[PDB]
This record gives sequence, structure tokens and C-alpha cells, in this order.
Amino acid sequence: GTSNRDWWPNQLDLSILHRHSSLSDPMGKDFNYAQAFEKLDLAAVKRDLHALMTTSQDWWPADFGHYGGLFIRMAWHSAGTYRTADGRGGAGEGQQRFAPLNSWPANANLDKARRLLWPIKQKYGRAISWADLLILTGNVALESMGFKTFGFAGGRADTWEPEDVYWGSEKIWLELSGGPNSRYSGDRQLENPLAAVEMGLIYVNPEGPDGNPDPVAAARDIRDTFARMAMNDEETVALIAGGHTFGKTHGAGPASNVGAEPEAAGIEAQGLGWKSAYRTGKGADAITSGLEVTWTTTPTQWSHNFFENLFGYEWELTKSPAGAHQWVAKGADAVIPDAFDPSKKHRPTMLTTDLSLRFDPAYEKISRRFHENPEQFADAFARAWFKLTHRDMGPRARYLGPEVPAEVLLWQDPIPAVDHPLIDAADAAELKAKVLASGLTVSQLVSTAWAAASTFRGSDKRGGANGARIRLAPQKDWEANQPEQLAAVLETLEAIRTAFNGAQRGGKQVSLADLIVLAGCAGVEQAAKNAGHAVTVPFAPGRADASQEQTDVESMAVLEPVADGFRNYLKGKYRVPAEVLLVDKAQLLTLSAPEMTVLLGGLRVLGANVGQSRHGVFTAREQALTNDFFVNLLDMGTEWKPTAADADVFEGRDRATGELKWTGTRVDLVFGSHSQLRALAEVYGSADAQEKFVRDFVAVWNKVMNLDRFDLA
Amino acid sequence: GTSNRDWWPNQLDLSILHRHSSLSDPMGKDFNYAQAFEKLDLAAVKRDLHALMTTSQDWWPADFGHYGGLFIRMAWHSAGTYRTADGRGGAGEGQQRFAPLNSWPANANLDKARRLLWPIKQKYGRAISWADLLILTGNVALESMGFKTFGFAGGRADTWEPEDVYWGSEKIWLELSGGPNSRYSGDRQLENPLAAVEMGLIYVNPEGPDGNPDPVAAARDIRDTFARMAMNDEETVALIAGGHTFGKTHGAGPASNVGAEPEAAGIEAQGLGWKSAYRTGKGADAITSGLEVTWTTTPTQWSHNFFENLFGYEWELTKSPAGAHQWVAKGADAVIPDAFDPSKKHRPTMLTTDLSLRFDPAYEKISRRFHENPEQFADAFARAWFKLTHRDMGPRARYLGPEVPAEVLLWQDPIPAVDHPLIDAADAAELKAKVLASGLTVSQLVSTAWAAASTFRGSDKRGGANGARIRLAPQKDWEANQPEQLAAVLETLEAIRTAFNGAQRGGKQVSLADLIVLAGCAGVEQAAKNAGHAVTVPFAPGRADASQEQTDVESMAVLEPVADGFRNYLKGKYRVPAEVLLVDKAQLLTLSAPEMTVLLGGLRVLGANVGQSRHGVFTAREQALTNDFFVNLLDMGTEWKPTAADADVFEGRDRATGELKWTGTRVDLVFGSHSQLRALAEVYGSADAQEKFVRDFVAVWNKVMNLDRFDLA
Ligand code: HEM
Ligand code: HEM
Ligand SMILES: [Cl-]
Ligand SMILES: [Cl-]
Ligand code: NA
Ligand code: NA
Repeated sequence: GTSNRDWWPNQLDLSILHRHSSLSDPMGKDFNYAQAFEKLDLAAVKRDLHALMTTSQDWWPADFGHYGGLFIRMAWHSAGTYRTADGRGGAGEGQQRFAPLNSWPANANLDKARRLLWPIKQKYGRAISWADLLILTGNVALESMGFKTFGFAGGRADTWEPEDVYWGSEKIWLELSGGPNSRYSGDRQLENPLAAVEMGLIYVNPEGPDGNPDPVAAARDIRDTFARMAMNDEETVALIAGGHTFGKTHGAGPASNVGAEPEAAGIEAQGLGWKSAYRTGKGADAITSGLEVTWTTTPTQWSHNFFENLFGYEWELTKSPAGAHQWVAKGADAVIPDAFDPSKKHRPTMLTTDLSLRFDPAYEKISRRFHENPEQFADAFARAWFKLTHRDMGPRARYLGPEVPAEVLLWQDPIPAVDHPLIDAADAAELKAKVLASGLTVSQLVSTAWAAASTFRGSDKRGGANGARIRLAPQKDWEANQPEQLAAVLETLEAIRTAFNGAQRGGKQVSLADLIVLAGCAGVEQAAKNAGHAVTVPFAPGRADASQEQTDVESMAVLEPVADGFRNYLKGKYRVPAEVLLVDKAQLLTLSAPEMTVLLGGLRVLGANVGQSRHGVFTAREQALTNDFFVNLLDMGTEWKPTAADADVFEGRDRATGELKWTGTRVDLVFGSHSQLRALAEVYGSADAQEKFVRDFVAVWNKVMNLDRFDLA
Repeated sequence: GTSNRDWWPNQLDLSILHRHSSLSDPMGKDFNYAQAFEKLDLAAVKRDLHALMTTSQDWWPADFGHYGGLFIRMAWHSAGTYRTADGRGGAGEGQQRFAPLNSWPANANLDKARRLLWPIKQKYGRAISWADLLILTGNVALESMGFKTFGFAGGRADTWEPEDVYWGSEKIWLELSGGPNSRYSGDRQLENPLAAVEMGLIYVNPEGPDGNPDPVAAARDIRDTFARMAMNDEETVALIAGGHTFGKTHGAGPASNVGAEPEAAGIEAQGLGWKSAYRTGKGADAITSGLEVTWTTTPTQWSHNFFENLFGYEWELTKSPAGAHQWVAKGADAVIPDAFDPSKKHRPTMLTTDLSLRFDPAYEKISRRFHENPEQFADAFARAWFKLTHRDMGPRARYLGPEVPAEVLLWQDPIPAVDHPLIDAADAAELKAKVLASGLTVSQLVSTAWAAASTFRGSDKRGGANGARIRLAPQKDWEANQPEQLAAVLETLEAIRTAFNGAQRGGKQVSLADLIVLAGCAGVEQAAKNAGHAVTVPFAPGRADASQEQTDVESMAVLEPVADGFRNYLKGKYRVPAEVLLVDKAQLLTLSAPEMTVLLGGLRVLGANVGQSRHGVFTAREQALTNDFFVNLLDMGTEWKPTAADADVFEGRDRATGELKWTGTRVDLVFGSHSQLRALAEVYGSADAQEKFVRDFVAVWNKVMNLDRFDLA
């Protein structure tokens, strides 16, 4: 069946904005996962998971009698798709159970791990999501084998379909670099937003870069991909050595024995894949990666044996039974237990990527420090494991249950507690009138509040106006935020704040975070009034101001908008058309196509454009909230042509007289071009639509202002 | 960006069931189009459309100063995508404005027509849908040129994204037959459900079959395609000769002058396409089809000239200025007006497909009859135009406004008016108890009501339980309906009905249509009771019984389920896997994936399978409403293998003992295989879900029972 994607493969795809609809969701529209989880007996789930660890099923027998290792790997791969560049991937939506992740080669036989968990899922039902369960399983595995974890937060709601994520352009699993869809260029530069070295891998190739078993060059790949997952060198060493303290790899026989991945398997396989024709196809005969390494003398118990082995022996390159490169400690004694035969023992072995921890000079310092001080290793690993598995959960206000760690971590972009009365509706009205009487314009007020709130992304729930981080480094200096204009607006707002807070009794005060948002609401209300309409924009106080010391400047860099179509802004020239970047932004803001459409048309006429550009400002009443953008965009009396100087800027001229009327970008004109967006623009451009436009505008404005307000959830 | 479709192009696509979500819809969730249109001043719209007909815009000048022809064509192509096989296509959703139909070659320069209508759309806003406006414009064109139409109904609500339709497998526009994706096989057999001869055409190729200008062979294609759009010979001749009484074709120069279709054009084209480099690119220089034919001496006025010309001349094959095959009248004088130059005239001309109306023996008789009796022609055309443009609107209860024809037409599958008091809740309780006391089983009651209601399809809003057509030819004899079992159920119900109606005072009575549905409800209630749950099933009376004479047996044939996964039924072997057919049926019933999931698991355990097959009946308590199907499907204790005799039937055996537990089909096992369906199965299979399953089941049951209840809308 030939589709629209076949005929017009480069048209813009809006269906990414309409995923996660009430139609695909089996739970009722009032189902609240946090309320369900808050009543789960978490201890009882953990007791059942502890019992599972040593309850082997014959269809996938447990190595050494213990599934710990398998489940740790599972929870690390659930979390390890995360990319800091866009916040997509991670464990927070349980996406490992859907395509494509359920069938990535690096996820082989994690289908078995997830099936082992079905009896417990089934028992507790909707009170524990698959997403939470994957991570809790990992934690209980660690605890069962003697490792004390840093804690655990529930609250990851299940999703019901695949997320739309750019995982790369390769058309072949595990394609080595420099092919026709190479994700690498230049001096081994990985393209943003990707965070893995090959299609279907989590971070790196365990044999070495494109299969070359050089521990030193592998270290470079490790460092680059982990950094793109927001982990530094200390976290990286702790996580890899930590994880490889447990379990084993599987490569008992040749890879050509392994059949189709789950999404390609037959129906009889009932959601499992990678069925193997090698001997029994499982247990002692298992094939997963093709490597056959067991790192420690006690693979079912926490120890410091990984670093004892890594530094205590000299290593020799060898091949697994499937032919993959690995390392062995020649002239070690056979001290490693076999997974199934009590009478066999083996020599210590390592992956190329394990030896990286010893032969990269920066890693070696850390690994030596951990080797000599295993208590420091255990602490670092616990913290890094918590970060790994929580990094995409959002603000601490979303963390549920009795095991949440009380320590506030810098990476969490923490927001201080509010300990005072909040402003009420009368106070808000008074502050709004002061803001408007100060001389701040509609444009300044809407631009500033937009800049503060629009850093939110739903992928990892980072960003938003809570914290007033717009006043701090680095946000205050981002080009899109117009630093000089910004600094003058914030100086005026801070004087209003100081005056108002000074006049209060009884502890009442307003945060700068709240006032930024409230000032934005006042600007929207004034715009409406300028157009002849009396509207109240809703406002919910309770934001707090974070300090510079509570703000990791380097981690904030990934939230800088380099493209924001809502402000007609592009920081440089990109391979991706600006309209595709607009839709990507809308997706991160959690907007539907109608909401993206209303919001952009309004912003245009309110003066939100960076640099006060006239592009797309299709009105003669700038700073009045009207549907002028749409009515003028859709006027067939104007003809549009790209400019000589820039093919991405367009002149609109009267079709009869030739007179210049307007200029716009691709972001503006896509609303007149794309057949689905034009259909939405037509609604808002109709003669009966003024009231609808204003109402839908205020609602989507308010939605943006509240994107990070999990304290009110 | 590589997608799931790229990696696993044969996995099942569920996103067709979650289309038309509240996310993509710009109107509020309580927007009711029928109420909006009922307040439109239809007369005022029609005045504006009359004015438009002769208001020529320079960007697309009006042929002969009148856009009527162009608008008639536009309305006929809006309607002319309809296929009776599935009810998909047609004018009823205004899909012409979306991909792919907005860019089909046969729709060239209809983008211009629709843009001419933007000022009117804009003026009336949400009170008139594009879907309705396309047809109304057609009607007004006809009236403006002197033809009296049969009437007009509003009520086609706009849609906001492309409908999912199989339009064929060809990868090239206009591909001639016998290619690698040929829609033809055998002795020119067009594949169901298609109703056009080539990809991008409405019905047939105007030059003749695969471009061969044989009017006799073209007639064969015309008759086959029109029949697949529900039109017989008389309607076909009337529509083609009716339509070609007006306007002209456009082929002034070579087709290589014409540029990209709308979905391919640049952004500056603002939603238009087919820009032409030939001379002025428009008006006298227009190029649309490539053909250059003007049929009548007064192309802007109703006349009897089409048939006078077709029979009054002998025809000679010639070529247009673009090189297309067409015909010219031998020895005729130049009597046809030019569209733009008052000093030029032209000889009569015709398409190959026009000459079909004379050289096919059956068409010739009709065309002669119309030539000799122009009043019969005019009436047949009016009737056929109303059918064409209303065929996919559904029951007369959906028809809005003051121009609706009072005459009831057989093709409308009419339902008689109810003229007596309806049963109330006390009566329904009494009838349910009689039904249960008669000895009818849960399985008989659920199967019957399912058979009656599940003929509904949302594509053209045909079918459903209203009418009691299950008791009439041909439904009573369809294999999926189990004719012998069905006859005995209906005999029992009709005795209960006769007894009840005989006891009533005043004119209260119950229809057999209502009682079938009510008996179904009683069976679901009894099933719930069998499982230990106290459940009332909602029931809305008001269905009436249609007669045999109100039921066109040939037109009902397209509603026969040859595949119904909900009854584990397949009539024969098809190219399409049975699970794809299941999803297609769910789409026609308007079901979401969760609703399809719940409904099939329930039906299985209630005994709805055709022929009492055990396939998928994963319970030991058949006829009890439980979640057993899901709990047993997902039990990893069971292993599934395809059988020796049939690879589409599977055996489930205890994984340890080898003992046979169950059998199922691909439709059963797909819920355990496909990662999104299994995710939904897991919700209903969990230990906390029995009450949720029963509740969700009753809701989806009731939805299906009410699908055709536009009298309650
Ligand atoms: C550079 C980073 C890493 C590489 C290249 C990598 C590579 C691999 C490979 C190839 C396997 C074998 C899969 C098989 O054949 O069964 C595996 C196993 C495992 N990895 Fe990693 N790993 C990485 C980091 C991590 C981290 C961060 C963790 C957790 C903190 C983790 C925990 C595990 C565990 C527990 C197993 C054992 C599985 C079992 O016993 O079934 N690894 N690793
Ligand atoms: C076998 C069926 C038919 C064939 C093959 C066909 C073919 C065509 C073609 C090729 C054109 C020229 C497009 C262009 O170059 O502008 C056209 C024009 C037109 N057709 Fe048809 N036609 C069919 C049936 C119909 C029917 C059923 C109607 C309406 C009841 C209709 C009404 C029109 C009208 C009004 C035009 C004139 C457009 C104008 O003035 O711009 N035709 N037809
Ligand atoms: Cl994601
Ligand atoms: Cl359709
Ligand atoms: Na994410
Ligand atoms: Na339809």
C-alpha cells in the first residue's frame, strides 16, 4: 500500500505531535498513576523480586542460579538510550518494551528478562508501571547480591506506543562508520543528537571502535558517548566497573545460529526473539553478544574483584567461540566459576572496553583510586546508578514512594522549598497593574516570559520557568534571550518585586520566578485589551528562585534554543529545514499541531521575535492579540517569492500592484503551504474566529507557563 | 531518519485506529458541526457562490467568463473516489484538500478551484464545512447554468488529517497495467477494493484503457469502475453526458510544461501546484489533462447538445496540442465557442470515453433514449448527481438543512419512521427476562446481536442493527451469520415479540430490530451473572424494521463480512494476513486499539465464534464474561507452535508436560505477539483487572450496538 511518506518523503510529519492520545491509552481518562503507585506495597513487590532472582525458569535458565546480572543489564539498557542533546530516550517511559528498542541488537535476550517479570507485573497491575518495574528490578538485583543502592523513586507512567525518536540514518543494524549514512564526520565527530557509535548499540562497540580491539582508542568512544548521556569520567568508570562486577556475557557458539529479532519473529514466538539453533539455544549454550567473558570470581555477589583482576593480571588478545575479540589473563589460574557446571572453572577475561579503564590515562587514575578504596567505588557507583536511572524523571516533585533519597543533587536542577504564604488573586491583580504602569511593553513582557518558560522539554522534563534560572548563567547570556534587553526587563521586575515584598506583613512574598510569569500574563492581557477584549490570563503562584550555586552551568548548555520558530530564531545554518525544527520544538513543548499553530500566530503579532524582526509579523496592530497573522497569511491577494539574497526569506507583494507588503521565513510560510497546517490556519483565519483565537491562545500560553509545575500535579 | 516502517515493513500498523483524535482537531471537544450548520444562512452562502461563478480572478481566469464547469468537475472528483467495496473515499470528509488526493494527477488545477472558495469559507467559518461547501458549489454551478438539481443535504463534518486508505500498490503515478504492482490480473480483473483503473485517476483513463483509444473497450472499464462506485448503466450515462454538457478540458501545450503537484511544490506556492511554463500558464493557455475538448455549443448553459453532437457526427481520431488521443467531428463547421477569444470557433470534439456512450451496445440504447427524451435525461442526471454526492453520508437522519429531498431513495437503505410509543425501562426488563426464559443461550444471543450490529462501517455509514436487515435477504443467508442457527434464534425472538406486542395497550410495540439488540444485551448480562458480576447493559430503543423492498439485495452484498476476526472467521484465503484484516474491520467499526482488544477477548469467551470453533476460546468457563482470554493468552507456561496441516492454526501446549491446552488462529495470537497489542492485553490480563475488563467490555458492546443510531445523535 503506497502511502503519503512514499510519494512525498520530505514532507513534514505532524503525526509526531499527536501521539499519546486518549484513543491509544487503555487506562481511563481519569487514571492517575501517581495515586496508584502511592498505594502500592513497595516492600511486597521487592520481596517478590528478591525471590525471583534465584527462581530459574527452564525456558531461560539463570546463570549461576541467579538472574541478577541479566536484570542489571536490562535496567542499564532501559536507561542507557538517553541523550542529553534532546532529552529523548532513557528509562522514564518504559520504551524498551516497544519497537524499535525491543529489537535492537544490543537488547538481545532482554526480551527474556522482561518476560520473567510478567508474573510480578500481573500480580500488582496498574499500581506499578513497566517503566518503574524495570528500574526497581535492577535495584533489587543489586541489593540481593549485597550492594547498597542510593535509593529509588517511582513515578514513571507507562506509555502505550513507540516514541518518535531520531536514532540515526543507517538502514543496516550495526553498520560500521563511514558508510553512506555515516553518523560520523571530520575527526570522528558524532552527529548530534546521537549518543551511540552505531545503530542498535547503547553507547560503544564492546570489541573496540568499528571492531578494532584497541583499549586506548575505545576509551575515546566511551568518553564521548557517556558525555552525551551526561556522565563524566568518574561516573563512567564507576558505572562500567560496577556493572561488570556482576554476571557474564553470552557467546557459546557462532552468531549465525541466532534467528530473527522480536519484531521480525513469527507469531508463535509470542513477543520473544533471537531464538538460537546452537545446542540447547539457552543457559550454558546462550548466545547474546557473541562475547564469552565472566569478569569476577563471585558473579552473584558485590565485590572489588573487577579492579583486582583488571590490574592484577596482564592481558592477551583472544577470540570467543563466536569469533569476537576479547581478552584473557594467560597464566592466571582457573579461578572463575562456570555458570552451570560445578566442576569447571575458567581464567579471568575482559572486554576491550573494560581494559579502557586501565589503559586510558585519565581513566586509570580513577580506576586506581577505586581499586585502592573500594568504599569510594561503591559510593560513586551507587550515586551514578541513581543518576543513570533517574536522569529523565524531571523535578524531585515527581519522585514517589518511601525510598526517595533526601540528598538534593546538583544534576537535578534543584528548586528550593517555599516556606511562606503565596500571593492571592488580589495581589496578582495588583502586581500586574504595577508591571503595566512601569513602562514595560507587551513585547518585552511576552518575550521575557516566553524565554523563561520555553526551555522546558517533555523528553526529560528539564527546563521551564520554575527557578528563575533565566536570570543566571548561562541562560541570561543566550543569544535567543536577547541579553541586554533581558537584563533591563529583569532590573525593572526586581524593583517591583522588592517594593511589593517590602510592603507585606506576615511572611507573604513573591518570587522572581513567579513575577516573570505573572508579568508575561499581564502583557497577554494588555494585548487582548489593545484588541478590544477583556480577558483574564490564569496564573498559579508557587515557583521559587534557584541560586547560581544550585545551577550546573555545563549541564544547562543543552537547553539553549539554537532554533526557536516561535521567536523566528535560528542561531546558524542547519542541514534540517527550519520547519522541521519548529515541529521538533513543538514536540518537546508537548504541543499538538493546533496548539503550535495558535501559539505561533499569536506570538508573531505580540512582538516575540528575536531582534524585533518583522518576519511573519503580518499585522498593522503589533502588540494587539488578534488573528491577523492568519487572515493576512491566507490572503490570496499577496504573492510570495524567495529573495535573491536569502532563499529562506520570502517577500510577499500585492499580486496586482507589486507593492511590498510583508516578509517571512519558512517557519512563517509553512502555515500556508503544508496542507494540514493550512487547514488549521484557516480555522483561526475565518471571520468568526476572533474569540476562539484569543481563548485558544490564552489556554496554550498558560499551558507553556505551567509545563514544569509538577508541584501542582 | 530510519523508522519502524523501514525496519519491519510488514508489522501491523495500529496508528490507523487512533486517527481523528482530539489532539489533531482544532475545534473544541464539544464542537457539534450539525448544530453550527443548522444556524448557517444557507441562502446567503448560495447567493455568494452564484456571484463567484462570474467573478474571474487573474491568477486563474474563468473559461467563458464562468467557473461553473470547473466547479462541477471539482464536486464530481470530491465524490468520485468512493468505492462500494469498503465505503472509503467519497465527498463526505472533504479529503480532497489533504494528501494524497489534493495532488493526484486527475485532480490537477482543482487546487485553483478550492482556493477560489477561500473567501466564502472564511466568511462563514465553522458553520459550513469544506466537505459540504465542495458539493454545494457543484450544485450552485449547475443551478447557475440552468439545471435544476434534485436537492442538497448538509452535515458532512470536516476532518483534519488524511484518511488511511489503500489506493493501490503502484509506485508511479498513472502506471499502466501489468507492472510489478499491477492492480489488474486475469481477464482485466481489477483488484478489490480498488475502483479506478490507474493510480491517481478517479475512474477511467479518458484516452482509453491503458491509453489505447478504443471506445468499446473503454466502455468495459467505465462500466466496471462505475459499478464499483455503486452506479448502474443508466446512472453512468446520465452522469457522464450530464457533466460533459458543461465546460471544457485543458491541453493547450505539452505536458512537460507542467511542474510539481501541490505536495511537491515549493513553500512559496502556498498550497498550489502544477505551475505551467506554457505561455501565460493559465486561461487560454491552461494545461490540466492534456486533452483539448469542448463538448457543446453553449458550455455555460444546460442544453441537449451533448447527445445531438455525439450521434449527429461521425468521429475521427486526432491528437490534442499535448499529444493526447481525442476525437473530432468529420466535416463539421466550427460551431463551438472559444473560451477566451470571441472571434474563434472550433469543431465539435469528444473523448474516447464519451464515444463509449454511443459504441457500447447497452450504453447506446440509453443515450438514444436520452437524446429522444431530454426530460428523462435531465431527471436521471439530477437523481444521479444527488446519489453521487450523497452516497457516503449515511442514513437520512444525518441530512441537514432546508434543501433535503423528501423522496426516499432505495440506495439510502431507508428505515421507516417510528409512529408509536417506545418501550420503557420496565418493558425492557420484562423482555430481557422473557428472552432468558426462552432457552436461548448466551452464545446464541451475543452471536446474533453481533451479526446484526457489526455490518456498520464508518467509511460510508452504511449497515448496523437498525432496520433488522439481518432477517432479510441477503444477510440472513451469509455464511458468517450461520443461517440455520440464525433462523432458529429469530423464530424465537419473533414469537416473544408477537406475544409482547399483542398484550400492549395504546399503540406501544417493540421492533424486531430493537429486540435483537435487547436480547444481545440480556445475553451479556447473563454472561456477567455467570461470572459472579452484577451488570446492567444500557439499551436505547427506537430502531425500526425495514422491508425486503426497502433493501437492495445487490448493494448489500458489499457489506458481507468475508473476514471478521471478532468471530474468528475467514471465508477463504486472502493475500492479506488475517490480523491486518482484523485491524481494517476495527477501523470500519470506529474502534480504537484498546476497544478492539477488549471486545475480541470478550467475544471469544462468550461463544461468538462462527461454528462454535474452540480457536481462541481460552477459558474453562465458556459463556461467562471474564478476562480469561488475556490471562491464558499471556501465560508463559504455554508454548505455541503452528500445526502441520495448517500454518495459520496454532497449538498451545503445557511447556513442561507437553499436554495440549488450547488452539488459536493468527487473529488470536497476534495479541500475544505484536508489542503494542500485547501491552494492551497485559492491562486486561492483570490481577486487578477483572472489573475493568467487564466495564470496558460493556461500554464497547454498547458502542457497537449504537453505531448507526443517528436518530439519537
Ligand atoms: C562501555 C560501556 C559498556 C559496554 C560496551 C558494555 C558491554 C556489555 C556486553 C557486550 C555485555 C554482554 C551481553 C551478553 O552477551 O549477554 C554486557 C553485559 C553486562 N553489562 Fe555491560 N557494558 C557497558 C556498560 C555497562 C554498565 C554501565 C552497566 C551497569 C551499570 C553494565 C552492566 C552489565 C551486566 C550486569 C551485564 C551482564 C549480563 C548478564 O549477566 O546476563 N554494563 N555488557
Ligand atoms: C468516464 C468518466 C469520465 C471521464 C474519463 C472524465 C474525464 C474528464 C477529463 C479528462 C476532463 C478534463 C480535465 C481538464 O483537462 O480540465 C473532464 C472535465 C470535466 N468533466 Fe469529466 N469525465 C468523466 C465523468 C464526469 C462526470 C461523471 C462528471 C459530472 C457529472 C464530469 C464533469 C466534468 C466537467 C464539468 C468537466 C469540465 C471542467 C472544466 O470546465 O474546467 N465528468 N472530464
Ligand atoms: Cl523517547
Ligand atoms: Cl476515505
Ligand atoms: Na527521555
Ligand atoms: Na467514505
